[PDB]
Amino acid sequence: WKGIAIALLVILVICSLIVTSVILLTPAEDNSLSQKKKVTVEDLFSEDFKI
Amino acid sequence: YVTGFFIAVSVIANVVETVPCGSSPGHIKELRYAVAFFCLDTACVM
Repeated sequence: WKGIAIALLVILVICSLIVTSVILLTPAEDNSLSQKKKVTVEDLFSEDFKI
Repeated sequence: YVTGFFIAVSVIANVVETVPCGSSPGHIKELRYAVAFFCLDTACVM
């Protein structure tokens, strides 16, 4: 009565691996912070922007 | 027994989806709030 439980364990772990795969697959997130300071008032008169 | 385990994991997801470490912000500025529970939820619901 234990081997049937082993088959149940293997089918449930197959299902769980499917769940983990879809968890890593469907939400293909990407933050891409690109944290650079916004242009301030003095920037137009900063020497860097002095064309 | 397998549908019992599915019910159990569904209920565990239901209870854990509110703790401020897996489905609520425990980090105000860091990067988790995975909506994967939804997927898991769907994985159960179907």
